[PDB]
Amino acid sequence: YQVVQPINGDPFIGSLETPVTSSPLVAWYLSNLPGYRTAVNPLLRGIEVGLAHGFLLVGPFVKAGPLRNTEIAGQAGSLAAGGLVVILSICLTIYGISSFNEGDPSTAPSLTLTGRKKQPDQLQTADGWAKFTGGFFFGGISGVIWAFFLLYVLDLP
Amino acid sequence: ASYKVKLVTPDGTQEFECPSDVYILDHAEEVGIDLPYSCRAGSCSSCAGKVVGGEVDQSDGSFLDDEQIEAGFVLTCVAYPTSDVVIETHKEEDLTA
Amino acid sequence: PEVKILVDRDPIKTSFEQWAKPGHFSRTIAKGPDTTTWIWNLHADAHDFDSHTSDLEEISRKVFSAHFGQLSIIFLWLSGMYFHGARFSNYEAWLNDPTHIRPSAQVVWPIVGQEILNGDVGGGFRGIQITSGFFQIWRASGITSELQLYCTAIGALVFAALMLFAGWFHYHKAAPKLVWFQDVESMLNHHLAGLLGLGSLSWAGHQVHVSLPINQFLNAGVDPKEIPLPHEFILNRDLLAQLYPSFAEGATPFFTLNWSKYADFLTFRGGLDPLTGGLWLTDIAHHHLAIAILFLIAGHMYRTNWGIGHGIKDILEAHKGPFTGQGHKGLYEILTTSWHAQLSINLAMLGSLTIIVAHHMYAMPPYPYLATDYGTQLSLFTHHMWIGGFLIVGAAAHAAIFMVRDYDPTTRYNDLLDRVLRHRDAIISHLNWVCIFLGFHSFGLYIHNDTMSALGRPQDMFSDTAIQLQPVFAQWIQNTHALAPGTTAPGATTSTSLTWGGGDLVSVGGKVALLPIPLGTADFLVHHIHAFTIHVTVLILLKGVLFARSSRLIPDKANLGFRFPCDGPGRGGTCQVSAWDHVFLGLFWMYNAISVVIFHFSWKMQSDVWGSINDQGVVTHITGGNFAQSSITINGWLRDFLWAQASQVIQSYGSSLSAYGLFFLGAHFVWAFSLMFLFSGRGYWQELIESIVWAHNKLKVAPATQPRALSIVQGRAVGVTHYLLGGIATTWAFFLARIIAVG
Amino acid sequence: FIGSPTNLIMVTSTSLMLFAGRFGLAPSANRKATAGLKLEARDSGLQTGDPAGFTLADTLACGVVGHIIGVGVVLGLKNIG
Amino acid sequence: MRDLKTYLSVAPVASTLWFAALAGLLIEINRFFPDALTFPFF
Amino acid sequence: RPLWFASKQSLSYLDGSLPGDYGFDPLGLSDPEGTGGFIEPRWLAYGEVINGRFAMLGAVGAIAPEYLGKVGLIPQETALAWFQTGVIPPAGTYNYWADNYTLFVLEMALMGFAEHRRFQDWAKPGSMGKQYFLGLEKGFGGSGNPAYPGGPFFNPLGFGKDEKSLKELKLKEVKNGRLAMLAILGYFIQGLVTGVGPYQNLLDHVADPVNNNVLTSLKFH
Ligand code: CLA
Ligand code: CLA
Ligand code: CLA
Ligand SMILES: CC1=C[C@H](O)CC(C)(C)[C@H]1/C=C/C(C)=C/C=C/C(C)=C/C=C/C=C(C)/C=C/C=C(C)/C=C/C1=C(C)C[C@H](O)CC1(C)C
Ligand code: SF4
Ligand code: FES
Ligand SMILES: [Ca+2]
Repeated sequence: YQVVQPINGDPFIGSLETPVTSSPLVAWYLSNLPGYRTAVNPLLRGIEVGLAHGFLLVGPFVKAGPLRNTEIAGQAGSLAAGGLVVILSICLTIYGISSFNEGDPSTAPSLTLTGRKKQPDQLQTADGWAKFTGGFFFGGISGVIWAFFLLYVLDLP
Repeated sequence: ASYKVKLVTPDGTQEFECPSDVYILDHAEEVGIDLPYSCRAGSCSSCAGKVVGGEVDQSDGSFLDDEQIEAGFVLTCVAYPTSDVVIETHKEEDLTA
Repeated sequence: PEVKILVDRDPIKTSFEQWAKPGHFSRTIAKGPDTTTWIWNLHADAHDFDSHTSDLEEISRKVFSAHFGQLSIIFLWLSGMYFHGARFSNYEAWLNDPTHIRPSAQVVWPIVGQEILNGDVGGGFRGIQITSGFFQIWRASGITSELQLYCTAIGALVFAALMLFAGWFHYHKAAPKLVWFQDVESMLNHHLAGLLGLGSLSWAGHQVHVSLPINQFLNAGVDPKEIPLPHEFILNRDLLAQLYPSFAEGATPFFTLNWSKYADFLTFRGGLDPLTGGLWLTDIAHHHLAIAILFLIAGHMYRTNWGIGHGIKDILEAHKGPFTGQGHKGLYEILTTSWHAQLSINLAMLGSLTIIVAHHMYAMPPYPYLATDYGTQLSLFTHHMWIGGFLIVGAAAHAAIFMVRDYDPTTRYNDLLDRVLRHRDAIISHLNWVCIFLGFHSFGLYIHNDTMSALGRPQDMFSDTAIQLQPVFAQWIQNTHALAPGTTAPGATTSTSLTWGGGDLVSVGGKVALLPIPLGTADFLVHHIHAFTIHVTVLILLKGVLFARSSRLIPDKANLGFRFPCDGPGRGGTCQVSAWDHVFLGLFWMYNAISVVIFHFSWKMQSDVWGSINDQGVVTHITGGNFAQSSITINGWLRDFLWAQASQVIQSYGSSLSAYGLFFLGAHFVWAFSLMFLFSGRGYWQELIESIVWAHNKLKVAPATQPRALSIVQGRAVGVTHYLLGGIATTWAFFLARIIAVG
Repeated sequence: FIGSPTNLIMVTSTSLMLFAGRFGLAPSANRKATAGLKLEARDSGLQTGDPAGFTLADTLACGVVGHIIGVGVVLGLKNIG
Repeated sequence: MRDLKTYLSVAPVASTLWFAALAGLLIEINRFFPDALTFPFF
Repeated sequence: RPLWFASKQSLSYLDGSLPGDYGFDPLGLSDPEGTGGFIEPRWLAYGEVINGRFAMLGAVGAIAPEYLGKVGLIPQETALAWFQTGVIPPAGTYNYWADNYTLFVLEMALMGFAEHRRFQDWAKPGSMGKQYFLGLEKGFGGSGNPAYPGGPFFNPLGFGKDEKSLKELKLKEVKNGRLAMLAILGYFIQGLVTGVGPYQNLLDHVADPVNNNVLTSLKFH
């Protein structure tokens, strides 16, 4: 018995299968994430994305920036995370602008892991990428807002 | 010195005399038994051949396998005939394999 | 099957005819020169044995006798050291007062005013102060007169002639055959139990009978001439029993198993000798006894001729699992047919060992009066770090040579090698990533610190005063090493070293031998810099080894050899794809890493370890202790280390340290001279040589061996050689002048 | 030295290891242990005279092992009680 | 012995000997006439 | 043919033509496979012969004085051990008619004259009975076999003019030589460990066995 096998029995594709890339727990997990929910509206997935990442990007700008000890300005450093959200969503927008055109199908793969046809993932559109952009951005700014809302003392403010 | 040379050839087998300080090719050029050459510089395999007896000086020979000089093949145009030799001509491809 | 001696008689005949025909070994060189390139090739391929021929027997015979030649050379160098200690030295006066006389075993002739280099080293003597630490070894050996040094010089000369004769003999008269060399089990059994076991047993013997009593007498205060000769201690034993009562029972315990009764001179103390600043000799003798026992037992593992033992093939074949397929099956066939695989493993291990030796010898000083001799300590640490780095890089060179010339899955297939070859892409990807991440988070902190210190924002720095990064695990481990003696080591009294802690400080002659070394934010930063440099060097060398045969860019690279310039300017340009070029690039990065290591050690020791102590007990360090607060920015390294400590070497003109001032500048020159070879290419040079040759032809003075420009690979090699020489020699002069001047 | 002290301990130790090595129950010159579970057979070529194929090499090996093991447990017991 | 005479005339050995002799000559000259900045004779 | 610790490797080449051939070679030194310098088996047999001969001589000589130190008018100043006659000056020396260094040079000169010629017989068998040597050449012809040269000199009495003769005598010779070699090794390590002399040691053991061997492991000096 051996644990590593070529990807789907094809030993001439440039990859392998491991307990890291093809494992039931990892497969199910990575499947149930927004980026891998193919049959779902781009905007909902983007919403999840922006929520989680604004909330996460709150902490570091607060606890490490130049005014970390000045607290007449320490907590309101969420301005910075809002600005970072704005900047990388501008970047999302220009990436989608350059990578796609509406009058062209979505470049995603049409086959699945076993050899059945799928309806190409629409996130790789121009339309749906702009939709996902709006979703991520909405979520990012309001997630910044949410994690700034919880200023109540917990364990480490 | 000027040992006698023997060359099997599709034309037959002929002998010519020629000093040891010379290359075989110009010496078959002297008496006039035509042989195939391209380079005259020891950097191709048109003048290739193998030996029946004796052995030929291959000091100034190059572009050869680290074996082509230990199992028979020789380039006629950069070769000094140290002995009364007996050699082959038109031997490029069974050398080319 | 069985093990025996196997030899041929008179394989090659002693003659001079091959000396007069240069390049006899290679058919291409033998033909003779047309151009000057010949002369270079003649030297570059001189010791490439497995390229002169195809036969493994011949390569092994050549290797064996070449090893004998190297040993003869080493013996001659030892003979010189002992003769110079005996004849042109102040060793006896230093033996009389070690903490005032600075050692010196080289004098110069008065030829052009150079006698100024014969400086006042104390003791009625004028010469060059040496830093190899030989006086400390000779004192730890028991040597007390120059007659013993003469005797050892003569013995070493004899041994050198013997080695040279054996080198001639095993190549020309009695040359062993391949089956003799290819017996690795008997070889390992002999080197483990015979060379290392019997060696350290014999040495433990010498320490028990000579070094221990003579050093006891010397530390008691006795005049080094009124001490008995060593052999007296062997003839009359009451002399020994006066210093160690246990020598009265005399081997009755060793049999009665009451080894306790030897606790006289076989101890387990730990810590330093507070009289000489070195390890207890009664600890070193006991150590060597234990090591000899361990090795003598370990040299009885492998089966040779009597059934009992272990077959290496069996051990390797037994190990395999579900992640590695069949692994270790097929490594015995490989490790017995290629010299390059063996050389790579051996070089890797010996380089790592040398680095470990550097650390352990600074931290637990073995010789007496070495810890307070600061120049010798600096010299030894630095020397051994450089040697270790070089050997580790050679390991990569010969792994690459094995991959290009010897690896062959058609006749010698191993699974593990094949699997690593089959995921090299992921390997190199992850290593690349971790080096980038490690470089951002260590050097980046320095850049942040410099910018915060220049912007008048020191409260935003990464330091002990503003934002602390304490190495908790290192502090935790040395705290565990402090509490060890008595809790997890009930048999020890003091702990292994004084750097662990416990508040114990050792002084000698008003100087500091050792004390606890403090770890802080600066130590954290420096260590992550070190991890960064080692990871980068590894990336370069391992990329060179793993892709030595083929790539996505050049799919038949193994057919171009191990050392080739390129595969042309196409495909975008393919300069330096060979594995030789990867070794060439890794040498620069090894230089970088080792240089930073020796700078970190040199500044840290002066700042928090070395110095002078007062009778009241207030330690004044050589530098003021400024490593904790100035090492955290780059400006502090440029200002407080380089600029401030180069003063000694830029002010030595007119003194006896002026040779260091001359070598400083010469080394800068050689370094800058290499950049010309590194930054240019040979096309320009050959075209310039064209016109110079014209000028010579104009006067019927042109040479017949046509001058050429150097090879592409030779250009790279000359460049890296002069770069390394220049840089290392600059640091050599700086260190030696600085450390000798202050003390 | 001989009496009832170290003598008893070391003698019984080396004696039991020799008794093991002669018979089975232990790797030996004519016995190759596979992985610590069982033993195979092998004629080492070295001729002996003992009916059980007990070589001098075997005797030396098991004697050294008896001495190592006896020295170990002697020093232990006399260092703890 | 003839082969030795040839070998001794190979380039590195010949240059080694030539320069060692030259070095001895200049060394002895400077040991006899030290610190010369000019031609003090004529 | 009794065998001692023989093996299928040693018992291959040890057929039996040699005296005292017991098939004992647990290290395989006589194996003729890969033979070179000073490992050739003929030289090893010759070396055993010469070692044993010199050992008989030296082992009887190193004990003779201190035995005649006890019986007769033999003066005790000329009754020393074998280690306190000058062999190890840090252990006792004497004042002969020469220096002990002039003695070394002169003894080396005489033994050079002897041993160079014995070797030259080994190397080119039959060389020495050809060049002039003031006479003294008619007797140094040889017998084809190095270790048994014969002649008018090395065999005056004419022992063993047949084959059984020579084989039986050769066996006894090599066996006694081995015994004396063992004895000399014992001399060395006894005279170190107890440090008194082999005859005195024997006479100190014949009385009581209380201090036979393990007693002296205290190694006084
Ligand atoms: C050349 C122009 C420039 C300017 C004007 C600034 C200005 C500033 N830098 Mg900056 N920097 C620059 C170049 C510049 N930087 C470059 C080239 C580098 C690379 C070396 C850096 C790297 C750098 C670092 C690492 C940091 C700064 C920080 C800061 C802020 C410190 C003062 C402060 O605390 O403000 C007040 C505190 C605030 C949080 C103000 C936030 C600004 C608004 C609210 C963000 C809104 C963004 C908006 C939605 C859209 C973004 C831009 C848009 C107009 C396109 C300040 C506003 C520090 C900082 O504060 O991090 C944010 C800090 O961490 N800079
Ligand atoms: C107890 C046995 C013994 C000992 C002590 C050694 C010792 C050594 N071997 Mg060796 N070897 C042995 C058995 C032994 N070997 C066996 C059984 C085999 C296979 C059959 C080999 C095959 C082998 C190879 C292929 C090589 C060595 C090498 C070396 C040297 C390693 C470098 C070094 O550390 O130098 C340390 C230096 C010293 C300790 C200085 C003292 C030197 C003493 C006198 C060495 C004498 C030991 C030697 C076995 C004497 C036998 C010669 C005798 C017949 C006259 C070293 C001196 C390397 C070598 O030959 O370098 C020349 C090497 O290439 N050995
Ligand atoms: C046990 C150590 C060891 C051994 C036995 C070998 C053996 C060998 N190596 Mg190797 N190597 C080693 C260590 C070792 N190496 C280390 C530590 C490195 C890292 C630097 C390398 C890197 C290396 C490379 C890159 C190559 C080899 C190659 C070779 C082969 C040919 C070497 C040769 O003859 O070139 C000839 C030797 C010279 C021309 C001498 C060079 C002189 C140097 C450059 C000057 C040094 C300056 C000096 C120290 C001080 C200045 C003095 C001056 C001012 C007067 C040979 C089998 C070559 C090969 O092709 O393998 C098949 C190859 O190219 N090695
Ligand atoms: C068989 C084998 C094989 C296997 O395989 C392995 C093994 C086991 C190893 C082996 C071996 C074994 C052994 C035992 C060996 C040994 C030998 C010997 C002992 C010799 C001696 C040998 C010996 C010898 C020569 C000796 C000699 C001696 C002499 C002369 C003496 C002299 C002297 C005298 C008189 C006296 C004086 O006063 C001194 C002197 C001067 C000193
Ligand atoms: S010749 Fe030089 S520049 Fe051109 S491809 Fe090769 S290495 Fe590069
Ligand atoms: S013509 Fe091609 S080799 Fe002479
Ligand atoms: Ca042999």
